[PDB]
Amino acid sequence: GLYKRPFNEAFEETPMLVAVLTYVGYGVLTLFGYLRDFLRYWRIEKCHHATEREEQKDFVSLYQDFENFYTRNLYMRIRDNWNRPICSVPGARVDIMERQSHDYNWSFKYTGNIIKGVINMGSYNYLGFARNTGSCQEAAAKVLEEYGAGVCSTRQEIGNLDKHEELEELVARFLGVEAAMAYGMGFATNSMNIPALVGKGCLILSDELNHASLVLGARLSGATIRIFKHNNMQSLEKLLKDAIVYGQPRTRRPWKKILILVEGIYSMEGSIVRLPEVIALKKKYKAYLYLDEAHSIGALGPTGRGVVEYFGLDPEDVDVMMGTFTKSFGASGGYIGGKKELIDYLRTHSHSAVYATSLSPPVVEQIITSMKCIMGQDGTSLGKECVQQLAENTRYFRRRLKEMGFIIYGNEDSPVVPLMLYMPAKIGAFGREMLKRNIGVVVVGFPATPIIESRARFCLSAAHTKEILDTALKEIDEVGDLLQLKYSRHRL
Amino acid sequence: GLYKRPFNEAFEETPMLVAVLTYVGYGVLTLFGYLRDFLRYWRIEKCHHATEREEQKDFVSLYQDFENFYTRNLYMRIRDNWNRPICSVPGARVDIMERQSHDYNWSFKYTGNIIKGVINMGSYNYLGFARNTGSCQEAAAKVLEEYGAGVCSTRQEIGNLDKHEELEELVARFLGVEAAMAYGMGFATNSMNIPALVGKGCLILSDELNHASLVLGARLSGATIRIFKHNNMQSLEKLLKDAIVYGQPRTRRPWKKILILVEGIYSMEGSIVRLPEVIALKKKYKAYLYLDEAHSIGALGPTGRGVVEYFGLDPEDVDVMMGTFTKSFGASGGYIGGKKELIDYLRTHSHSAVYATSLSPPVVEQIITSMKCIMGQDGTSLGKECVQQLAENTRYFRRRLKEMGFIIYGNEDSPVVPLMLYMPAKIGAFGREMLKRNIGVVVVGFPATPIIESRARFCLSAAHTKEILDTALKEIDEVGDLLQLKYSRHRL
Amino acid sequence: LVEMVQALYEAPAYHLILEGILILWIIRLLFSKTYKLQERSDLTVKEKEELIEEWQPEPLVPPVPKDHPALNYNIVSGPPSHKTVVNGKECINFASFNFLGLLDNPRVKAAALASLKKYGVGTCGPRGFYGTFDVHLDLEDRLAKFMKTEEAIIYSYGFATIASAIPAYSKRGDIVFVDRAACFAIQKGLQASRSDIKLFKHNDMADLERLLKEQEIEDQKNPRKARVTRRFIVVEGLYMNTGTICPLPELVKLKYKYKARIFLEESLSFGVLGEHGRGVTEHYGINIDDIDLISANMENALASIGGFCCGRSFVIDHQRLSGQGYCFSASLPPLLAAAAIEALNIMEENPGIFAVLKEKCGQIHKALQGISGLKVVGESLSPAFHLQLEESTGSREQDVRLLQEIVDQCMNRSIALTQARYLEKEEKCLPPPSIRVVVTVEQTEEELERAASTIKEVAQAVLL
Repeated sequence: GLYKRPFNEAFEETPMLVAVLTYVGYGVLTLFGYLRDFLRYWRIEKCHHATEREEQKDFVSLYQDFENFYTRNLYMRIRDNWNRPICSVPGARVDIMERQSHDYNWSFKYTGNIIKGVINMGSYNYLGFARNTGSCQEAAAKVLEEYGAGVCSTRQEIGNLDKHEELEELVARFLGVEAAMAYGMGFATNSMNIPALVGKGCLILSDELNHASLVLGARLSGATIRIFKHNNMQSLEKLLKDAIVYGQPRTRRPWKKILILVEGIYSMEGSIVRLPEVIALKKKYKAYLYLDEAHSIGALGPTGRGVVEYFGLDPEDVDVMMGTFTKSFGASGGYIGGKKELIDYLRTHSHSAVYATSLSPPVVEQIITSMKCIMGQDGTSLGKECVQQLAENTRYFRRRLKEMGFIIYGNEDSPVVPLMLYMPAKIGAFGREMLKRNIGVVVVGFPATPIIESRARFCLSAAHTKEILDTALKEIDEVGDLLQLKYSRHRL
Repeated sequence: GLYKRPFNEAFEETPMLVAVLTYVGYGVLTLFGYLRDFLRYWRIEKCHHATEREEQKDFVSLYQDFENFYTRNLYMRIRDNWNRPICSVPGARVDIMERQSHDYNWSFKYTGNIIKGVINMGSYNYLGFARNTGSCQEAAAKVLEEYGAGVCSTRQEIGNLDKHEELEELVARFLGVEAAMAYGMGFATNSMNIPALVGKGCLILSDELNHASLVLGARLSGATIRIFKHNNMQSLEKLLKDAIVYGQPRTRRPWKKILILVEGIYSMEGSIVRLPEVIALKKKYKAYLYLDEAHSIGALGPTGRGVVEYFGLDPEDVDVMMGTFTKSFGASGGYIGGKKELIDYLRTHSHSAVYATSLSPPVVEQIITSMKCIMGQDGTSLGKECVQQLAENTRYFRRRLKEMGFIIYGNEDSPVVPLMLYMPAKIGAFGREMLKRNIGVVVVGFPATPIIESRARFCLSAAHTKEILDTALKEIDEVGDLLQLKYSRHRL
Repeated sequence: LVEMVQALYEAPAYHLILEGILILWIIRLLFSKTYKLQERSDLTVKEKEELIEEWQPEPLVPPVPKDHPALNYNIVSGPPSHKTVVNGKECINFASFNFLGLLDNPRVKAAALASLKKYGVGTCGPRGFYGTFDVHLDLEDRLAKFMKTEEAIIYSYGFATIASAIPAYSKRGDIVFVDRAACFAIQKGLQASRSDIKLFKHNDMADLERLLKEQEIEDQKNPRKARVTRRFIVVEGLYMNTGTICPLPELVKLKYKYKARIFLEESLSFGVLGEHGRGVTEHYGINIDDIDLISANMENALASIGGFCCGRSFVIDHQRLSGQGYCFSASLPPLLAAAAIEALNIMEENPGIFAVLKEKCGQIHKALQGISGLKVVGESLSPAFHLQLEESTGSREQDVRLLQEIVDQCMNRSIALTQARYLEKEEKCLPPPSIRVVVTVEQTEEELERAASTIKEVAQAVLL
């Protein structure tokens, strides 16, 4: 595998003192959670939770209490960060309805005040197509008027529609593959198409940081699942060699198939997959590749064709190309692209093709309009402008954050910036301080991430301008000084 | 496997006290051997051995001394039993040149007188074809006068003759197989035709008591060799099952082939192979069979057709049939019989076919004449009386020996009769006392056999009259009284 | 630290032994390299039977093409001799290894007939069990006297001679420096023993010196192992595949310089080289005692089945108890031994026949030189030499077919020739296809000139 352009990524290790203090904080939280559970058990303190009805007291308890431990003690203390209701279009500036709690986050009451002009770093738009007014909205309005919102049947039955065929051919031209199919949910795409490809007796080599949809799809199929380390091509080689030479585990018969599930951009880590190495290993060991391009289909690439354009590889090398329209194009949906035989087999044997409702007509219209805008069928210079602006914003933001003294993960091209906080209290502190200064961010804690590594993620966009980035950087600098988040050894 | 006739064999276990006394004797011999080695080490006693030349004292010593331990300390003491020169045709009566030693068997010198009329129980002439005056000798002399003695080229080159083709046709008719091939050595048959059939990646299931030629042939080829217990059908079945199921050891792949090496009559033990069981398992598990018929090709069967005639089986069942003319037909040689494709492949791809000289011309004429005599093509009733006479001699000798109180191994229909002595000193004692009474026998000691089992083998013949058998039995009984060799609990 | 020692000495014994066993437990855990899962799975009986029924074995013999040349055997309608009859056509024998022409000597036939009347055809047993005749001892003594050595041992088959002599002395872990172009018998002998085989270039003492020096360096690495490792040099006096003699004096000097014994194969040179026909040692004048073991067979020059090995008693007496082809096989028939003894007597009587063979080999080697499409491979002193293709095609099959076409054309012209045969898959260094030419004291000068002219014209016609 050869890299035409340099491939740079930095994952700085945690300072040891910060690790020790992290463990001190988690131990304190655990002890006080145990004490609170003891008090709640003997009814010494009133419990603010619902209970099973009287006529069902004899039934076995529906839940196990110990499973909800981290929900009651850690999550509930900082619940106010998440599930923030917005009441406007999720553009560069979003309006958040203010809510306040007087019983420590157990219940929320909506204050009449409405925060306005909040810089939006949590929304997933990458080319800024989530606009209230535009050509896409007008086309979607026309299609909604003449068609109606939502179709009431399945694709195999009468529910199939001409707009869906138009969208499928447009996607096939966009990717560069022979054919493609469209689904009404990316989660549904993975969970409902992975079981069709592989069955009992096949192997699935899954990455260590894969999305929940891919894991669920692999689990629904009967294939054996082996997990390799994140972007360690040595580990991928080792598992591939062992699988080929050893055969099936109990009776050493040969595997029927080998399928490798990888992603374009990993959202939380921020890293980009080493595609050339994976393709080389696939060709050498005769495996199949399933590439998930939910994040990179619009963000990456000089023209925005995905990771395959970014690295320069041929799109016909990857066996299956999954993708999602939610992130970049601004409409919910999903798709799978590949050769015509694969697409015919999917149209024949696919769970969502047979049992689930197809896409809504206004959504497919807006996707068609956005994709034509990106390709350049409108004739406007737009589409290329969005990609250039997104790349410039990514480079500028990452450079400024790294030179300030913070710790940043991932590749330098990815528009996802996972700042590191490393401590449980600093999660809630950073979330509240950012919201107080009119910036919205997304923080992640322990049950999700490894214990030492807790992060706050910024999703850049082409809607953000230089003034907005300057303001956000100034506020981030002030708060990072306030909470002492500058753990970086090299720069500070 | 169905036995159309009763299958009787008795391998009585050794008396306990006899085993204890055997170990006492071997311990004494070992200790005195160590003492002798120490005495010779310091040159206190002059050694009667050859030493390396003075120019080569710097060279690393050619032999390791410990390997020759049992040669110097045990074999030399009773060396006079073996390597007994003879000066007559090895008929029922053979003439042995007499030798004496005054250096305790380190060096031998020949006295003038020769012992005459020694009853011969060591030679292999089962059907009594070793006669210097007979029709076969006339034919051999006639061919020797014309063709000359010896051919000076390989079969593939000008060394091929018409006599060899005639012999091959005769052998093919005799056995009943489609085709056969003839080689100039019985040892060479195995050693140079087993590697051709089976190569690396195959399995060779070998019996526990195979000849050295079969073991060497298996070792020369790269096949994996497993050993099953002697005529233990359970062990053979277990190894076949495990080999088919678990595959190759390092990489669990199916075996290319499975070959089973067995013999007709085992010489030293005296047992006859359980052919119907072996054939049934071979058919059941789709293996191949190699049957060594050196001892059973002339001795066994109503017409001396082999062991397959004795058991009534079909010759087409056994894949490869090796045989030797040395034992029964009275001329040195070997052969392999089977289907035509086997014989063509062996004629093309056999080591002795390409690199070694073919048979002598007088020897093939002697084989042809003897085999025609056994067939009945001569028309004389001679050659059919020989089989009846050998059967009667075997029955009489085995029954009379068993009713004296001796221990005898093997089947009731096997001409080779092992008589057990069980002690090291009794080996030399039996040999010397038998020669003193004008009977020649073959005594076998420890390193050849198990430690407790030291024996003396009698090879009966159709040349033995009843008077010779009675004289031998009377002398054997007297020596058994002298040495106390009757260790049978059932009879005495 | 002294106070700690005093307190420990004041401690009871059970406490200290418990702490010791705890330390042993700690060591065991720290050295528990293997990691276990406690996962055990056993196959179901139905699956085992399915595997049993599924497996299908390969056929015993692979399907053979009908175009293989070796499948067609030449049928000789009579004794193989001068003026033989091959394939029903009368021909002059230029293909059988009968140098001295003792196959048809009436004295040999008379001796064989007398011994046949005295003893019979078969010996009926190994040398240990009543298979030793007085003729065998007489022949062994005759060989020992003829070769000027202390002792000799006779085998009943030529291949087995060396294929069983080599493994007896060489064991696992030793070093053998064997020539590259050595016959198949030596190759199988070296495969039977498990020692490490080092191959050097054909008649290159530079490569032998280089390999010996490398082994000397490896010995300097580890003296203890080098104390118990033996080194042998296996060479052939007159090579079968190439037809070239070997340089003994350099080999002997390298032996005495690097402490490695020499095993000599003298199948072709036993009765053709030297003033009295004692082999390559007499031809070079090297002392007989320098070479440890000298092997040969009685089939080429002596015209009888068998083989032998000769040397000092120190090396020979081991083969009687360690040689497989000797311990576990029947002895040589008496008539063949008597024929060998009579042939030895004839050889010892008049030693000018070696000179006659030398001059005839010289004549034929000189005459053959000049073929456009064939090159002579060998030496002027060799009785058997090769004719190889000067310009080799891409594939071996076409080379073999051209050589066979030439051989058939020569056979129709009253000259009987054979082509050298090999196992293609097995041979280590596989020689190029060649036509084998053998010279005999029976063939006169005029027949040699006529044979040269015939092969010359046939080669010119076929190659053009």
